[PDB]
Amino acid sequence: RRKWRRWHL
Amino acid sequence: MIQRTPKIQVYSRHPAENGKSNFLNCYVSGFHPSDIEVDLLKNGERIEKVEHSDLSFSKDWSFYLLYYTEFTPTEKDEYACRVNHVTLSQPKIVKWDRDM
Amino acid sequence: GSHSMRYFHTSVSRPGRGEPRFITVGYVDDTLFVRFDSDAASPREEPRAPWIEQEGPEYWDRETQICKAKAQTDREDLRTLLRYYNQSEAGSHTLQNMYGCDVGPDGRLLRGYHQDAYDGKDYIALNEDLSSWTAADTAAQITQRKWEAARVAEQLRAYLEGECVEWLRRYLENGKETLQRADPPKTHVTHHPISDHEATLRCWALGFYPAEITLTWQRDGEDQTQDTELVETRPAGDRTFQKWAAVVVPSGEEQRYTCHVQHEGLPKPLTLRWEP
Ligand code: NI
Ligand code: NI
Repeated sequence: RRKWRRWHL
Repeated sequence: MIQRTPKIQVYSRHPAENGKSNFLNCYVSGFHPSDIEVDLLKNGERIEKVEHSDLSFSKDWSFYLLYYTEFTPTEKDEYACRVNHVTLSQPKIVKWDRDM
Repeated sequence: GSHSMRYFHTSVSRPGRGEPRFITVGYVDDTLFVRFDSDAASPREEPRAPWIEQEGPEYWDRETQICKAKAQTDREDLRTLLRYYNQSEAGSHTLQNMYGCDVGPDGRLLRGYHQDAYDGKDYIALNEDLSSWTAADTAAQITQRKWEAARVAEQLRAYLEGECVEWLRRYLENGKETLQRADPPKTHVTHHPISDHEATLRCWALGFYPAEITLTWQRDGEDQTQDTELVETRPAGDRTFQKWAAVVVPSGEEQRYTCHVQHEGLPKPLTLRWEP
């Protein structure tokens, strides 16, 4: 399953 | 921009046998950008209702897609894949060769 | 054996034609098992393998939430990259991201991955230490400074060492009937006259899984790397793959050539010859 957190470039 | 032209293979899921149902595949890979037009042809005419895989990509970021349709090969019917991509000045046609 | 899980994501802007197209797929080894396409009628993440269908509605709701948030983040990041590269709003551009983990036979983390690309070129990648970054150019260095200040690497490391490997092990167990089964290649050698003087020997491998395979031609025991047309391994469409390797040989000399096939599904490597 996918990771919850991501962050803008 | 980085532009990579598609590699194209046309082939069947199973060894071709005349009069036996089978799948005709057109695998396009190694290309960038992702916009691409792929038709499967029967005696030069576009086959309707061709299916395709969901866009994915290789380690080098280049894209690949599988287009496919059921078909029943015969001795005389000619099949081909027609690919158009920004790297191509005219659409490329690759004929199905049942030995490749 | 050793195994991998990967999520792939592609956003493609299309000015004048609505918001960017977003497509993501997930794989375990060479098996596709989930997909999401933003251009679907009412988009949800959908199963593409039977062993994932048993996950409950909470699983699909969370996956879909994530896919939608990633699409939205990508939409803004595409606008950001226009600024970073001084580019116009009129052209189409591409943002790609892959992340995931490899586990060994004991189930432990072997390697984690998280890397991004813009217009087909490396942008920023988490290094194999899962603690530092490689930025490809001065634009990606801005991202690196932001992600260092935000300790992004520590957060990815926690996912890659934790949930990534734990869910990959769960999938390997639930899909063991297919994910942990190697299908060896069905092989044969065909002969195709090119003229009175020579003929093609083509060594076929069909129906095999996973995709990793080695096909080599030898003449009297020595590799023919120079003379071998090897096609790229290609999907059959039924989960399995195909590949062939070919050599052009003098007519009458066919018995000097052997095709060597190595694949995880075979007891031992195969040695094949043309048999009329
Ligand atoms: Ni294993
Ligand atoms: Ni935001």
